[PDB]
Amino acid sequence: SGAIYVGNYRVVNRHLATHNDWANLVWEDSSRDLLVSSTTAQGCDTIARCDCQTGVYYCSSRRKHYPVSFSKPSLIFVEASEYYPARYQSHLMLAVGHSEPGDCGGILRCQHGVVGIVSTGGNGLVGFADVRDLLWLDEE
Ligand SMILES: Cn1nc(C(=O)NCc2c[nH]cn2)c2ccccc21
Ligand SMILES: [Zn+2]
Repeated sequence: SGAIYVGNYRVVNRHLATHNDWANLVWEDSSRDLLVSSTTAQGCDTIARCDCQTGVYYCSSRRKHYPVSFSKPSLIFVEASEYYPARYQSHLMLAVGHSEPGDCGGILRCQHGVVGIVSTGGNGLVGFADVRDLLWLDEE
């Protein structure tokens, strides 16, 4: 579980979005596993606006924060899961590290701020959904 709170926006994995998130939908993309809903209260996270490939992510199945190197956002084939069939996932970055299904929502961050959230995993790799291209997240 896990979310990003920026301005009047809440960023979650689309597969973990609640009834409330759907009733207050701003934007969603199934191919990216991302959903953004509106909030009453203002959030304090800052989104990074950079091309960084080094950072740290949170892993709840180990209660630990891990430093990792990751690939740039890309269109990647992903095996079937409990939430999606086997398909190409877009705007996805990969790193070598531990992850389990319940780790989804854990934040990946760099020196500039939030880079993205845990979305895929398996065979000793962890996949993160990028949010650095969504410029509108800190606008309006
Ligand atoms: C971190 N992690 N997440 C999942 C998962 O089920 N994500 C849902 C999802 C998103 N896109 C396609 N399927 C997983 C499974 C096995 C091991 C690690 C894992
Ligand atoms: Zn950065």
